[PDB]
Amino acid sequence: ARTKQTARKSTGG
Amino acid sequence: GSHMAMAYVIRDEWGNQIWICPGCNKPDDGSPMIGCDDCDDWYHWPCVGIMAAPPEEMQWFCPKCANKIKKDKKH
Ligand SMILES: [Zn+2]
Ligand SMILES: [Zn+2]
Repeated sequence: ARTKQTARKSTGG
Repeated sequence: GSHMAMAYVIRDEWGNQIWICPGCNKPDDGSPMIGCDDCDDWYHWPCVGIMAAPPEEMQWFCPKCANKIKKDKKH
């Protein structure tokens, strides 16, 4: 379960 | 060439892969997405029923893949 957010700004992560 | 990406993936103007969630047909907004452990497709969390990130150690299969698996009663 590969979870990732394509974010250049994320809160917490 | 027609070979681009006949799947739920597009490229942006810079050339990054933007995954499209086959769940809603919406692209990634920079959102937490989950990849299946079989098809490696990328769905959004609220689109498959994920709310918190599971580890890569734990496997997960989407409604596509987990269905063929079935998860039969026999174990
Ligand atoms: Zn979605
Ligand atoms: Zn799958």
